[PDB]
Amino acid sequence: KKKVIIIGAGIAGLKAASTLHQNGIQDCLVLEARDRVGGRLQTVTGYQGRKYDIGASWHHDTLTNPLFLEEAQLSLNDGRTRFVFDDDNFIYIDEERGRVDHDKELLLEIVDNEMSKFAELEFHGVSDCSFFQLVMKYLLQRRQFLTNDQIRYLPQLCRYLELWHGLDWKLLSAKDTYFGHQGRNAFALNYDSVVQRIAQSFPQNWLKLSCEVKSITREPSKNVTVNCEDGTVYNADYVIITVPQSVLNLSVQPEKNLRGRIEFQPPLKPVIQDAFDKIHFGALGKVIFEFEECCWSNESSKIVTLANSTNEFVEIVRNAENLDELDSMLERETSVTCWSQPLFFVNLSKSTGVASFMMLMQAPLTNHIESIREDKERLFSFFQPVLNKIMKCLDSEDVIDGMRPIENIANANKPVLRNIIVSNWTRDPYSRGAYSACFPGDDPVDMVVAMSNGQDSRIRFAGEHTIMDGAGCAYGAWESGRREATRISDLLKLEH
Amino acid sequence: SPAKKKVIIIGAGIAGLKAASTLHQNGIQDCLVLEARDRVGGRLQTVTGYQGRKYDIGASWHHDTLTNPLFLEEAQLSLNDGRTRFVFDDDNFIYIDEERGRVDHDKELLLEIVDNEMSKFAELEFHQHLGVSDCSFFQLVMKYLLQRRQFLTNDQIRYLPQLCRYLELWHGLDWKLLSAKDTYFGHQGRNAFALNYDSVVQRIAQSFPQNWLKLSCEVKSITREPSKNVTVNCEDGTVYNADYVIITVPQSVLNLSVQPEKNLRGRIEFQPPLKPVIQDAFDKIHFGALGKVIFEFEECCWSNESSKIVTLANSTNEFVEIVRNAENLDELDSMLERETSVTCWSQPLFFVNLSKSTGVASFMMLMQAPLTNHIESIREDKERLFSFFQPVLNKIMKCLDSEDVIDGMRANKPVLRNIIVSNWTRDPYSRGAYSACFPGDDPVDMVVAMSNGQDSRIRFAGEHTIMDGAGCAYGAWESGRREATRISDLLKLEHHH
Ligand SMILES: Cc1cc2nc3c(=O)[nH]c(=O)nc-3n(C[C@H](O)[C@H](O)[C@H](O)COP(=O)(O)OP(=O)(O)OC[C@H]3O[C@@H](n4cnc5c(N)ncnc54)[C@H](O)[C@@H]3O)c2cc1C
Ligand SMILES: Cc1cc2nc3c(=O)[nH]c(=O)nc-3n(C[C@H](O)[C@H](O)[C@H](O)COP(=O)(O)OP(=O)(O)OC[C@H]3O[C@@H](n4cnc5c(N)ncnc54)[C@H](O)[C@@H]3O)c2cc1C
Ligand SMILES: C/C=C\C=N/CCCC/N=C/C=C/C
Ligand SMILES: C/C=C\C=N\CCCC/N=C\C=C\C
Repeated sequence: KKKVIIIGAGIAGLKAASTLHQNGIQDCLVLEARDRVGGRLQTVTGYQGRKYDIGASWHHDTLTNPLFLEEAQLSLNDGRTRFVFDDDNFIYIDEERGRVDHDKELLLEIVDNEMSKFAELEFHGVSDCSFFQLVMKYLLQRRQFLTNDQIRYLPQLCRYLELWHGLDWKLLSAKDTYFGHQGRNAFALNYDSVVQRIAQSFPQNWLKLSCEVKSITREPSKNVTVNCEDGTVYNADYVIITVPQSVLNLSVQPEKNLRGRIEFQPPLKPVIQDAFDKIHFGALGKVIFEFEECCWSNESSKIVTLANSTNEFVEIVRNAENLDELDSMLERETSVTCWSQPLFFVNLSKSTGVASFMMLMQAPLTNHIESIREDKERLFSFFQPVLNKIMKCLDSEDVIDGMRPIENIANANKPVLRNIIVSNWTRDPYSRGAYSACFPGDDPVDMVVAMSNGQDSRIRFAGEHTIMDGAGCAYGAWESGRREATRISDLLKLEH
Repeated sequence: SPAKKKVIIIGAGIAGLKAASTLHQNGIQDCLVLEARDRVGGRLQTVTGYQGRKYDIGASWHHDTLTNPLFLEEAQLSLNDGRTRFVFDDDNFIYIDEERGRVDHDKELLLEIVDNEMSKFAELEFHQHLGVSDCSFFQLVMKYLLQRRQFLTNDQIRYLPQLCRYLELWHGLDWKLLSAKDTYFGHQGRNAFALNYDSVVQRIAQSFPQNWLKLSCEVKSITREPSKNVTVNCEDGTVYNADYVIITVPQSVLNLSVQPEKNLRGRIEFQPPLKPVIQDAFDKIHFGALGKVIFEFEECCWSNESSKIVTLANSTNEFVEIVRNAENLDELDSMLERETSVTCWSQPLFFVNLSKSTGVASFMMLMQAPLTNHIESIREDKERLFSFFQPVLNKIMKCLDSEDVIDGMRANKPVLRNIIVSNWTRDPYSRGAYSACFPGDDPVDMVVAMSNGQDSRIRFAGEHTIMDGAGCAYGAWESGRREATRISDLLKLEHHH
C-alpha cells in the first residue's frame, strides 16, 4: 500500500519525507510516537511567552553545515533573521576566586590549548582512558611548566567539554573528547521554524502522530510490514527507521515490553547488535532561568562556573611520583551541589535580548535535576549559589525568588527570577537521553557503518547516530534523512 | 701531507655542534668543526646592549615544547640544578590599530574568534587534499572574507585580515609573498623563551674535544676523491682529507654552489658538482627574512598586562565596501588596486614586552621581509630607525597607560636608551633568516635531497634538511644528530670480526 514508511518525525524523518515528496514519490507515511513532530528539536514556551529550544539550539560547523547553509540562503533572500552567531569570549567563574578567564597570571585558556594539543599527540590510539585520566596525565607530565593555580584551576576549566558530550569527565572517552569544530556556531532563532518549514514540505496526510511502532517485519515477498501499538498494520516497499539509538538499542534486548522498543523479524543482523557494545548515549540536559529583566553586565553570552577545586589537589600533583601513586593519592573520601560539576550558562540577554539564562548540564547531574523538575522550590535552592556568584561577577546582586510573584518596588536593580524550566530527555521513553556519546573504549565508526549499510535493501536507518559528518548533530540527522530518501528515490525512478 | 680526519663538520651552528657532540658521544675520534665566523652558534647569537642587558638576536624560543627534544634536555637540566634556562612567555595577545587602539579581546569585534575560523577555513582548504593549487596567504584570506561576508561584520572584515598577518612573523615573509599551503602549521604546545640560547650553544660546544673547533676557517671547496675520500680546502690554505663531511651551511649559502663565481664569501665549490636533484630543489624552496629590533628603555613605566603585543598595519573602510560589493573572486582581485611610502604602519609588527616575562625594560620586535631587508640596510642609522618606529612605539605606550617615548640614545616618561638591529640578510654566512615557502614551493624536495646526501661521504645537516622542526633550532639540532648517528653506525662496522 505504501511506497515508503518513515518511522519517527524528528529532523531525520522529516527531511526524508520532504525529500521523497520533492522527488515525485507518492503514497508515503511518517509514523511518530509523540503527539508532535520535531523529536529532540523542541521549542517550548515560558514566562511572558518567551521561547526556548529545550533540545537542540545551535547550528554547529557553520562552514560546512548544509542545513545551516540552506538557512543562510533563505535569510539572504528574505532578509529575515533565522539565527545569530553567538560565539563569545568565555567568562569562567570559580566560587571562591570569582572570574578567572583571560587572566594575565593564570592564562588558563593557553594551557587549555596545550592540553588539547597534548590529547591529539596522545592518540596519533593505544588504549583509551577517561577524559579525567588524560587530564591527570597531562598535569603530571607537565607540572614543571605549570604554576600552582594553573594545576588547580585548569582541570576544572577544561571540563566545559563535559557540556559538549553530556558526560562527566570520569565517564567520557578520552579518545573522542576532542573533536574539530568546523567553524563558528550559530544559535538557531527557532529550530521549530526549521522543523515547521521542513514538516510542511510534504503531504500533511502523510503524518501519523501517537503511532508507537511496535514491530517491523521483512515479508519474504518484497514488502515490509509495520505495526503500530494500537493495532493498525501497514505494508511498504521501503522503510526508514529514525528512532534514536538508545531506543533502537531496546530491540537487541529481551523482554519486548519497553516503551518504544521495536520488534524486528528477522532480528537486526549481528553487525548492528555488536555496534551497540561500542556506542552508548549521553545526557545533555537544560535548565532555563527566566528573570523579570536584565540588570547585569552583558559582556559575554557565554559563562561557565567551575566545580570547586582545592590547594591540596595541587600539593598531591606536585608530590606524586607516578601515575599510579597519583591515582590512589587522589582517592580521598558527599552530596552533590551546584559546585560539584561545571555548568554552562548562555546569557541570552546579549545574544537575543531576552532576560533569561539557558544552562547546560551533564550526566549524572542531568538525570537527578530532571527527576525533580516539578519541584521549583528545590530547583531554585539547588542553583541559587551559582546564580548568585554569576550575578555578583556580572555587577549585580543576589537573585530574588519571584517564582510565586509578589510585586515589590524594592526590587529596583535586583535580579528577579520568575520561572524555571527543565528538560526531561532522560525520562522521556522516546528519547532516553540526549544524543550518542562515547564511554572509554567506544568506537563510533561501528554504528555509522552498520546503520548506513542498513538492515537490508528495504530496511534503512537515519538519525544523528547514522552518519559521520555531523554525527550526534541536527544537521547530521537532517543529512542522514536526505541520504535514505534520495537512495530510495533513485531506486523507485529506475523501476521506470 | 693533508691531515686525515674521520669526520669534518662544516659550520659551528647548532646542527654542526650537535653533530660533533654526537660523534664524540659515540666514541668517534679525530674529527673537526670548521667555522667561517669567529664565534660558534650561527643563527643562535646572544648580543649585549645597554647596561650589559642580553638579547638573542637570532633564535629566541624553544618551539613545540611538548615534543621538542632539545627543550626536553634543557628542562631536565633545570629540573636538577634549579637554574633558570627559559621561561614560558606565551600570553594573551594585545592588538593595536593606529586609529582605533586596542582591538583585542573586544566584546563586539571578537577578532580572535573569527581568526580561529579563518585558520579552520584554511585547514579545510588544503588539509589532506590532492591537486589543490597553492596561492598566497593574502589570497587565501581574501577568499575566506568573500565566502563568509554574510557572517562577518564590517569591522571584522576590515580588521581581521590585519590581525591574521601576525603569521608573517612566524615565516619572516609578507602575506603576498607567502605560500598559503605552508602558512598554517600546528604548534606542539607552548613556547619557552630561552634565557640565553648562547648557554645552550656553549653546553653543546663543550661536550666534545675542544681542539676540534676551528673558528675563522672558511671552507672554499669540497672534492670527492674517487678513492673513497673527501678533500676539504680552507681559505687559509690548509687542506684536509676526511672519510666523511657533514655540511651544515645555510640553505642560502649552499645555493651559491650552483652558480658561477667562486669568490663569494661562504660559497663552496663542489667536485663533482652537487647532483641535479639538489640543484633543482633550490627552485622549489626559498628563504625568508625574519628580523629583529631591540628597543632598550631606561626603566619600565608602562603596563605589564601582557608580554605579547602586535601592531596591525593600517586598514580602510573602502576595503570593506569592496569585499561587500565584489561579485566573485575574480572581481575582488580586480577592484583591489589603485594609485605609497613604507612606514611602520604598512605591515604588522610583533613586540615582545620583556618587562613582564624577564623584568628587563626592553621590547624585542620581530619584522618580516621586505621590511627586514630595508631595516637592516639602515641598521647603522639609529636616528633614522627611531624616527621610523616612533609612531608605533608611541601608540604602544599610549595603549599601555604611558606617554610618548623620549629619545635618550645620546620620571614618568619612557626613555629609549639604545636600539639594536639584526644583520642576517647582510651577513654573508647567513644571507637571510631561514627556509621559507613562496606560493608553489615544495619544501619536501629539499629535505629529501639533503637527507639523502650528495653521496655516501658528503652529507648535509641544518634547519633546511629535515621535516620535523623544519626551520627551527631543534630541527637543526636533530639533523646534526641524524648525520652523526648514521656515520657512527657505518664506522662501527670497522670493529667487527
Ligand atoms: C539538550 C540537547 C541539546 C542539543 N543541542 C544541539 C545543538 O545545539 N546542536 C545540534 O546540532 N544538535 C543538538 N542536539 C542533538 C540534536 O537534537 C539531535 O542530533 C537530532 O535532533 C536527532 O534527530 P533525529 O531525527 O535522529 O531524532 P529525533 O528525536 O531527534 O527522534 C526520532 C523520532 O523517533 C520517534 N520515535 C521513537 N520511538 C518510536 C516508535 N517506537 N514509534 C514511532 N516513533 C518513534 C521519536 O518520538 C522522535 O520524534 C541536542 C540534543 C539535546 C538532548
Ligand atoms: C631573526 C631570527 C629569529 C629566529 N627565531 C627562532 C626561534 O625563536 N626558534 C627557533 O627554533 N628557531 C628560530 N630561528 C631559526 C634558528 O636560528 C635556525 O633554525 C638554526 O639556528 C639554524 O641552525 P643551523 O645549524 O642549520 O645553521 P647556523 O647558521 O644556523 O649556520 C651553520 C654555520 O655555517 C657557517 N658557515 C657558512 N658557510 C661556511 C663556510 N663556507 N665555511 C665554514 N663555515 C661556514 C655559518 O657561519 C654558521 O655558523 C630564528 C632565525 C632568525 C634569523
Ligand atoms: C555548546 C555546547 C553544546 C552544544 N550542543 C552540543 C550538541 C551535540 C554536539 N555533538 C556532540 C556529540 C557528542 C558525542
Ligand atoms: C616566535 C615568533 C616568530 C618566529 N619564531 C621563529 C620560528 C622559526 C620556525 N618557523 C617555522 C618554520 C620555519 C621553516
